[PDB]
Amino acid sequence: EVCNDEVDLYLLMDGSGSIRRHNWVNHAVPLAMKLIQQLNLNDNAIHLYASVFSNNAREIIRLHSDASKNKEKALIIIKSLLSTNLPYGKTSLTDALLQVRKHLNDRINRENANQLVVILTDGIPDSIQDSLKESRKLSDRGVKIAVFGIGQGINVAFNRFLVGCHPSDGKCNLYADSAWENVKNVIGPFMKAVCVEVEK
Repeated sequence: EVCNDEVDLYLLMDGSGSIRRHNWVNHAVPLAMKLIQQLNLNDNAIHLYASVFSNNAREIIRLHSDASKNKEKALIIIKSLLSTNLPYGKTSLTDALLQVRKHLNDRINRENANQLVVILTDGIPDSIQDSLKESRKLSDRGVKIAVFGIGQGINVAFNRFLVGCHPSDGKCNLYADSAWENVKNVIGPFMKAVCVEVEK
């Protein structure tokens, strides 16, 4: 499919109280599933890491595990989110980003694979400063960061600043946003744009 390269992909998904339960069930979780359908998870291709951030970041798919490089097993884990009490709590994007940085510091990532973080969010993180501090630390290590905004509660400027684009003007391939009802129609072209840019 799309996104067929050697990439360690870290999927950070918002599961905070800012999301209505209806949107979590009908849109957020199916979106995460459709995003993964756009990936070729395999031994020599994409390796998936996934977490959901609320008050803290919960790791649901370990990097380099079986579900990490198997799409079938990954969808099962993502689908199992519906059996939890999510969504709730604050929006700790920082903690999620901190986990990614710890993975790099421990050299868990593949030495020769591109490093990509993909953030699905519907609102602002609790700390603008700390999440921006972590994102720049990552991007200084060659980690590409992509943001997928959802709904009317997002901050467009912040999302684009987190990516590394101008907060307002110019085209930004590593950023896209969408209304809740339209998320599954946008994620495809978004991932396709993200892929091409990472390969550069």
